[PDB]
Amino acid sequence: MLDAFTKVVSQADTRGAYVSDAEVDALKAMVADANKRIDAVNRITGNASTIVANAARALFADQPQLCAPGGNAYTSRRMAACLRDMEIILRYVTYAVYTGDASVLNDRCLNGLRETYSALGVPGGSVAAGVQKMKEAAIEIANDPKGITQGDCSNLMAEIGSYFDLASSAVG
Amino acid sequence: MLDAFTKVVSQADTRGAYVSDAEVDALKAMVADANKRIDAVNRITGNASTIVANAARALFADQPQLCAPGGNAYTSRRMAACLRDMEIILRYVTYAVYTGDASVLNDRCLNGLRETYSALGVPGGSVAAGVQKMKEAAIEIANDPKGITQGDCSNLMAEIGSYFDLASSAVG
Amino acid sequence: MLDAFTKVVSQADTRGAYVSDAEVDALKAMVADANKRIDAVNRITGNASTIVANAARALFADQPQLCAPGGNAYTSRRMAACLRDMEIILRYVTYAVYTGDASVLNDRCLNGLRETYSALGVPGGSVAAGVQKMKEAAIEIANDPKGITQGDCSNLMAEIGSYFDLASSAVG
Amino acid sequence: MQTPLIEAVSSADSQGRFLSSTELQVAFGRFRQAAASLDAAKTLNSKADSLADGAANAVYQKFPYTTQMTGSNYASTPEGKAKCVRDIGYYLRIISYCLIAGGTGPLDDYLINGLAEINRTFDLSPSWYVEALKHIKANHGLSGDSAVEANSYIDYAINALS
Amino acid sequence: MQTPLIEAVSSADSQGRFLSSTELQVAFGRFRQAAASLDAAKTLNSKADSLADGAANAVYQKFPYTTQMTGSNYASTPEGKAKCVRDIGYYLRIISYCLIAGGTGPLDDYLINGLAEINRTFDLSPSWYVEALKHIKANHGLSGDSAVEANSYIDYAINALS
Amino acid sequence: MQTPLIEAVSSADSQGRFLSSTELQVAFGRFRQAAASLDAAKTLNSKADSLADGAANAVYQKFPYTTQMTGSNYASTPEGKAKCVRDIGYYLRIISYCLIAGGTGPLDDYLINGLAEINRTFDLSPSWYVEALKHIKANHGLSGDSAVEANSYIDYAINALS
Ligand SMILES: *[C@@H](C)[C@H]1/C(=C/c2[nH]c(/C=C3N=C(/C=C4\NC(=O)C(CC)=C4C)C(C)=C\3CCC(=O)O)c(CCC(=O)O)c2C)NC(=O)[C@@H]1C
Ligand SMILES: *[C@@H](C)[C@H]1/C(=C/c2[nH]c(/C=C3N=C(/C=C4\NC(=O)C(CC)=C4C)C(C)=C\3CCC(=O)O)c(CCC(=O)O)c2C)NC(=O)[C@@H]1C
Ligand SMILES: *[C@@H](C)[C@H]1/C(=C/c2[nH]c(/C=C3N=C(/C=C4\NC(=O)C(CC)=C4C)C(C)=C\3CCC(=O)O)c(CCC(=O)O)c2C)NC(=O)[C@@H]1C
Ligand SMILES: *[C@H](C)[C@H]1/C(=C/c2[nH]c(/C=C3N=C(/C=C4\NC(=O)C(CC)=C4C)C(C)=C\3CCC(=O)O)c(CCC(=O)O)c2C)NC(=O)[C@@H]1C
Ligand SMILES: *[C@H](C)[C@H]1/C(=C/c2[nH]c(/C=C3N=C(/C=C4\NC(=O)C(CC)=C4C)C(C)=C\3CCC(=O)O)c(CCC(=O)O)c2C)NC(=O)[C@@H]1C
Ligand SMILES: *[C@H](C)[C@H]1/C(=C/c2[nH]c(/C=C3N=C(/C=C4\NC(=O)C(CC)=C4C)C(C)=C\3CCC(=O)O)c(CCC(=O)O)c2C)NC(=O)[C@@H]1C
Ligand SMILES: *[C@H](C)[C@H]1/C(=C/c2[nH]c(/C=C3N=C(/C=C4\NC(=O)C(CC)=C4C)C(C)=C\3CCC(=O)O)c(CCC(=O)O)c2C)NC(=O)[C@@H]1C
Ligand SMILES: *[C@H](C)[C@H]1/C(=C/c2[nH]c(/C=C3N=C(/C=C4\NC(=O)C(CC)=C4C)C(C)=C\3CCC(=O)O)c(CCC(=O)O)c2C)NC(=O)[C@@H]1C
Ligand SMILES: *[C@H](C)[C@H]1/C(=C/c2[nH]c(/C=C3N=C(/C=C4\NC(=O)C(CC)=C4C)C(C)=C\3CCC(=O)O)c(CCC(=O)O)c2C)NC(=O)[C@@H]1C
Repeated sequence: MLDAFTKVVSQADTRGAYVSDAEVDALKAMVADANKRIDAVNRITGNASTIVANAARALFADQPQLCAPGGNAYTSRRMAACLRDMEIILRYVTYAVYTGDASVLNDRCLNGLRETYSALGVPGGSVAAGVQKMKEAAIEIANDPKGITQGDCSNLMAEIGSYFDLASSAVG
Repeated sequence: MLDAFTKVVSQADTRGAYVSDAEVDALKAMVADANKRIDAVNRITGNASTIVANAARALFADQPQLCAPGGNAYTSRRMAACLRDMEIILRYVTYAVYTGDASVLNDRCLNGLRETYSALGVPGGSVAAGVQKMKEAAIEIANDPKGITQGDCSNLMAEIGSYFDLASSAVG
Repeated sequence: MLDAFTKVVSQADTRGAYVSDAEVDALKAMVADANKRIDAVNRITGNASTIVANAARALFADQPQLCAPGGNAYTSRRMAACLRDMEIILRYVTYAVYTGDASVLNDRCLNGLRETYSALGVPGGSVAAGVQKMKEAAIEIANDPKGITQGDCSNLMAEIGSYFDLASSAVG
Repeated sequence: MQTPLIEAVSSADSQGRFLSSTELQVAFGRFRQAAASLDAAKTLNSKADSLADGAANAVYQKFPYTTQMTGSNYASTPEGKAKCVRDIGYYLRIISYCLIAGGTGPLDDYLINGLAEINRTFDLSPSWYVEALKHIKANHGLSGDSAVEANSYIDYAINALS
Repeated sequence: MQTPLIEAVSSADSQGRFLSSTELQVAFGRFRQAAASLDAAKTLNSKADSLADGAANAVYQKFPYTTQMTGSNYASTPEGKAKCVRDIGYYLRIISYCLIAGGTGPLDDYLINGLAEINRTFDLSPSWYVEALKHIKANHGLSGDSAVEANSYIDYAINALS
Repeated sequence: MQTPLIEAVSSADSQGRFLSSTELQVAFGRFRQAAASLDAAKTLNSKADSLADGAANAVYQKFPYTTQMTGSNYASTPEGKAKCVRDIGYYLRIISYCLIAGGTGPLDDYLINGLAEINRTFDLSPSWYVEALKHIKANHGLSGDSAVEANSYIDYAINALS
């Protein structure tokens, strides 16, 4: 996998170039904001079971046929498998936020997942809707202004969002 | 795998329904005939090597090029592999008769078998003819009226037949 | 795998025939020349690292973009992997020369290799050029007239050449 | 999905062999009980709505907070009560399947496997369903070996919840 | 398929290495015997039909029931005798291949592997083919090291049948 | 490619778990040093051509045969010297990447893994590059913790060559 720093390095090495002054300053800027990054990872990580539970509730309210008999989340084994996938995707998302790069999420979670779901008959469209509900629950938790030093985490929340959206696009 | 009873259950669960009175009576009827079922499994099982040997003889009389040099059952290793496949298919058939459902035979034996044979160059058409010869030998043995309490096993023999025919269609 | 003798046997067995007098005389002729065969295997084997090193030098002189940054042999790990492939192919070639049949080289080395390289992004065309450079270095070494009893190894060198060319065609 | 028949085939198949006289006798055993159990499943079907309400009422008595406390996971609403009676209908329906199949297979595959994960994630108390099962056990109105079987399946479900 | 040459390559390849001086000397050894063995294979070809009948006759003497008892697996018919002489022709032809290849490989791959299964399933007695091989051994009419080799292959086949 | 951040994710992922407070503190540690190391990488870029020539000159002093002996692997030609200074530019550039990444990952993946194989096959002496690195170490012109880091990466490369 790559993190934000080795991502920049690998693109440079491919051109045989040193990292430019501009790219270095871009990474410094990311270093300056890194407490905020680590808060988001901490907050999402520590509220993982709540984000999964609430997203699942909202998905099934929106899509009740998923868990009526004959639905693909009906029966405890399939419901549990569904919740487990939601947790797994949330975990890879927290890894992308921490490293500041999507590659861990792409390489170890999303690549091949669409194909896995179609071979199984899992409705990818509904998985995508579940991921979006986790996005909303997760960003509300990560960007909560209580119990934290006050400041602007706008770009960071957009970044978090883009990792959830990548997961939605990989299966939807 | 499914047996005759869980096959009915799974179709019901998919609709969120109890097994109907009619489906229950259909299974009771199958329970009433179950000694006959178990005789067929016993008789085919206990005459397995005879059914395989005789079917192989009849297949090669009909198709002598299979075992002339350059044929796909020529050489002892290939002949043995061929006899072994015949035995394996007969064994899965006895399992379908015992459970009263094809799923064990489909899931563990027939699925992917056509593809296995084409990758190998085994002539699927001739495997199908071998299975049909086992069907004939097996039904003669299962429906022999000697040494058994007298009665009607017509529907059961048709069922046995349909499992052999499923094996023939999966590779032919 | 087959060697030159079992290759002839397997073609005969397929027809249900004894090896002909002509085919037997062809193998006798190969037996009469076998010291030369074994010299070639010995000489290529004992100069393996020199043949690889020199072929690699000549390939990169001809194709310098392979090892400039962003090239597929740039970085020590990829350069080492490239040299290793060259060695591996040379080793299977020596096995084909020793047995007098391509099957070992086809079965254990070349089959599936084109597909492996495309999935990786390795430029098969350039691998083929590397193999050709090994061919030239190897035949110069195998056919060196110094330190050896004098005679004609023309057909043997053409045979060695055809194994290198098979490797080039399998990936190029 | 485990029934006496499938257990025997799975043993025979894992050892690469044909079925034994013993596995044949397993089938006789299964077939000797089957008809009284099939009958039991039919009577459970005709009393399902009745049993499910009765059971859900018994849960609302024992745990009065479930009718009053607001929030998703409680029966304080028309929708909450309807979710609750639905879940009870599932335990009852899946239990009737065990009578049909001659074993716990339907219970394991449809309800028990993952149950803890479901109850934890959706904040449903296992004790609720234990009470509902207790009510079902005391009102199915079955007799003979049908009752003893039905009750084994109910006990097996209570035990998974505890 | 095992010959001295293929055994050496398979050892070298399983250890990820180039062939050794020793494996080269294996090849010299194989090549030193080859021409007399190739000659032996040619003489077996020119006498094959003769040997096969002679052998099959020797089997019908030793085991007279094979000519008289009716049934698929016996030489009581034109077709039964023709099957029998065919099988003997296979042992002879496959033995000639061992002389060509310098080892038992053709015998293992074409005849010995699965032999017991074939003989059991088709009710053919191994002792029959043992007699036929004994006749071949006493009439091939080979001399020198060719004979010692041919006879090792014949003995190896008799041993697989016993 | 190993950095403090990737090491933490790889530990967490191999154990199937979310990141710990400790792995968060790893990140703080990495981020506390980062800006001075990023600065170090910028100064190495502005002095790269200068350092690379200086280093290559220092190699030609210490090992005079490299300038005079003819053959592919030596700097006796315009092309040989240009190959040499190129290689030195790679060590320098890849070292600057380690300052960017906060660890040896770029050094391991781009240079060290396979290095022995490269040097052996192309008849390049490791001692040459050891001298070049020694020159770089004595002229980068860095101070503070930037120097201590840069020097750790240079030492790590010398150690791989020894
Ligand atoms: C946007 C995400 C929200 C927000 C973030 C924010 N955080 C800080 C300051 C800090 N954050 C931390 C983080 C942690 N400390 C810990 O002990 C742990 C567990 C290991 C974590 C994750 C730390 C140490 C600081 C500095 C000390 C402090 O608490 O102040 C800021 C201030 C600026 C900065 O980058 O330092 C901001 C803005 N702020 C909001 O209002 C958003 C809702
Ligand atoms: C159609 C398949 C043939 C046939 C079947 C048939 N069988 C019975 C009765 C029984 N079959 C058994 C079976 C076994 N007993 C054993 O000990 C074993 C080994 C474990 C087996 C497989 C048994 C116990 C009975 C009852 C006792 C008896 O032997 O009579 C019937 C009678 C009706 C019934 O279902 O019970 C029939 C019709 N009958 C034929 O004529 C067909 C050729
Ligand atoms: C063409 C390849 C070159 C060539 C070959 C050639 N070789 C020989 C003779 C022999 N070669 C060997 C080989 C080895 N002896 C060993 O100890 C080892 C290591 C195990 C090997 C590989 C041997 C024993 C002989 C015979 C003894 C001898 O050294 O003379 C000949 C002569 C004819 C023959 O086939 O025997 C030839 C022609 N000759 C050339 O000029 C080519 C460049
Ligand atoms: C829940 C929102 C949705 C849903 C999910 C569901 N998933 C499965 C089964 C599998 N899901 C995966 C996915 C992963 N495995 C991994 O290791 C990783 C990380 C690399 C992922 C992302 C896999 C491999 C399976 C199959 C194997 C297994 O079950 O462990 C099911 C079960 C399908 C079945 O028919 O059994 C379900 C139900 N279901 C929904 O309806 C939601 C939209
Ligand atoms: C005999 C009627 C026909 C015939 C058969 C034949 N089959 C093979 C080789 C294989 N057959 C199988 C099939 C199975 N393996 C299984 O485990 C199961 C149960 C799930 C089945 C149904 C497989 C996997 C092989 C290959 C691996 C192996 O040999 O064990 C051969 C050998 C082919 C070869 O070229 O070596 C033959 C000859 N041949 C005929 O001509 C008849 C029509
Ligand atoms: C050198 C002339 C060219 C070149 C080669 C190169 N190859 C690889 C990677 C692999 N090559 C193989 C091939 C084999 N593996 C085997 O076991 C065998 C014998 C059966 C062969 C022929 C495989 C499997 C790999 C991948 C796994 C591995 O690395 O061990 C690379 C690395 C590619 C990468 O992106 O990492 C390279 C660079 N490169 C060139 O440019 C030359 C034309
Ligand atoms: C009645 C005893 C109590 C009660 C029930 C209640 N349950 C839910 C929600 C769910 N129940 C399940 C259970 C199953 N799903 C299955 O597939 C199976 C096996 C066939 C079982 C047993 C599941 C998955 C859900 C959630 C998904 C869904 O909505 O269907 C609720 C709603 C929970 C929520 O958070 O919205 C309620 C209210 N409530 C009580 O207070 C009673 C004591
Ligand atoms: C002669 C010594 C005795 C004899 C022979 C006889 N054999 C058969 C049938 C078969 N023999 C084989 C043997 C082989 N198949 C091979 O591929 C190889 C290796 C190349 C061997 C050695 C096989 C497979 C058969 C059956 C298939 C076929 O028909 O070819 C028969 C007919 C058996 C039958 O049941 O129909 C006979 C009569 N019979 C004697 O009595 C002699 C003493
Ligand atoms: C300078 C200190 C000395 C010197 C150098 C010299 N080097 C080469 C050739 C190669 N060097 C490498 C090294 C790398 N490749 C990489 O990808 C990396 C990591 C990014 C490194 C460090 C390689 C692969 C080659 C060969 C391929 C190529 O041509 O690029 C030469 C030419 C060698 C030849 O045999 O032609 C020379 C002359 N020479 C000296 O004498 C100096 C003391």
